[PDB]
Amino acid sequence: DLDVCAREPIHIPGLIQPYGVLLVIDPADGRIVQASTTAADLLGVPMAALLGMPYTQVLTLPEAQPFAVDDQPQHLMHAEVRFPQRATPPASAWVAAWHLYPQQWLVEMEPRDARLLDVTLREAMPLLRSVERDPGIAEAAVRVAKGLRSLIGFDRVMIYRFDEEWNGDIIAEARKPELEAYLGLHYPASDIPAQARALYLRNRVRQIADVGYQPSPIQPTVHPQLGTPVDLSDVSLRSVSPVHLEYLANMGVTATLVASIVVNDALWGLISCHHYSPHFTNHAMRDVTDAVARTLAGRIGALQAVARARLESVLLTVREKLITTVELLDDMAPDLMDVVDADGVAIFHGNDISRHGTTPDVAALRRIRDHIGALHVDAIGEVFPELADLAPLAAGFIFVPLMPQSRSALLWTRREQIQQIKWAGNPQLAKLEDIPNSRLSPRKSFDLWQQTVRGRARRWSPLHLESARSLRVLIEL
Ligand SMILES: */C=C\C1=C(C)C(=O)N/C1=C\C1=NC(=C\c2[nH]c(/C=C3/NC(=O)C(C=C)=C3C)c(C)c2CCC(=O)O)/C(CCC(=O)O)=C1C
Repeated sequence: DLDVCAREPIHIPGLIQPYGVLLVIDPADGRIVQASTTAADLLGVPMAALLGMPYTQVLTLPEAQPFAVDDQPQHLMHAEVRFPQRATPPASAWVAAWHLYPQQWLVEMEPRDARLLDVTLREAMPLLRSVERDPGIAEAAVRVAKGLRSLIGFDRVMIYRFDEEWNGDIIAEARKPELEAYLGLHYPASDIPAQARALYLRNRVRQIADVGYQPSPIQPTVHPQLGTPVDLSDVSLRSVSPVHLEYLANMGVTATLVASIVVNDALWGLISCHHYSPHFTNHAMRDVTDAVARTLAGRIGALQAVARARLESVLLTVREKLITTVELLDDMAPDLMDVVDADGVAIFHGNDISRHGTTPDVAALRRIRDHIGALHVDAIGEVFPELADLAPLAAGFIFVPLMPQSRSALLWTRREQIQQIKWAGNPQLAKLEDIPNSRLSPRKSFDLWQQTVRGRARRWSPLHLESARSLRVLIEL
């Protein structure tokens, strides 16, 4: 636990959420080799009798039928399923999705609905058509948060943006006014382990119908003929870590819905819904949620392309203007904070400094210059702690000396991460409090992040690094 949990095999818990049923089927004979404890009361045949039974004898599949797959798996959408054995039919109608692998067929089934009416795309359409014509990622993120809360009735809807090192920042939130506010909160990467993110990208939408469900074990835990656990990696019924259930129980959240914000086949952030009352999200709502997640991800990517095209163009102007210095570079200094975005820029001439953005004094910058293709840092004190007192304003730099002839040089800076916290947007954030007797909480998470990012810049160092360094190579003129 705690450090061991960071590498938990969450894809193979041999447990599922009891709102559903899972059967593991042998593609050859078609026999149910393994099944959830839940399979007995639904299919109406005892668990022992059910194991080794050809799936044909226990469930009628009107719409889609399973088939032998050769290489890559095929995942069939949730379709009508009926149970030929059971005397009295179930309360609600059931639906079934197949996960076809070469060695196994995994059938997962859950109720079509909670005796409830589905949201339609037709209903989601004004949201989708609007979240695509919104200027800026922020503005669209908040439209999604509100729209989704109203569309799929939820107590809280939160939009997260992951950073370079996988730390999360709640950028949008829409909630009950009687509820609190987590807008502006930043949590560390460790809060969502590498596999937890993986499985969020893989399944497009993850649900926890009731925190504090009594797990349904898969019996036998491992395949009788293959001896392996069940890879619930594609199974939405997959049980949740006792560590996330601990976490959510502390907040009183009793049901979640997490959709992926996938941009350029990468997990950009997450659309996360939180209910304080149990809430099963049927397949139809899940799909509509994914339709929303995709439209928001589609728009943030479109804006990201627009920004990237601008960054290449500002660089295109800088290189064509260097064909015609120091002040020649100083005039294009706000633009120099775009090609390689940064809080501030501080050109050096020899002792004369010129700060243009959010940069520390003039005395401070000189101290940095005298300490030092082109050197860069993420923590101004890890390389030398004599400059650790000026980690705010400049915690991360890119010192690119032009030549040893002229004492001319460039220094890009980025403020301490804790400075760029949107406290204005949600004043609750500072006066926020911990959960009484808990080892995991949102308030406790903010502080853990603060620790792992104290004295650390806003990460940076991507394509900006060599694009910045190119200018040193460009000095040969
Ligand atoms: C050992 C690792 C974990 C620690 C430590 C921990 O706190 N949770 C760990 C494992 C998992 N977290 C998962 C999902 C998840 N956790 C969070 C954490 C938060 N930090 C915050 O500040 C807040 C609120 C203010 C929260 C809720 C978040 C945001 C997520 C994403 C899901 C969600 O938004 O509700 C998971 C996956 C859960 C599963 O479905 O199995 C694991 C394993």
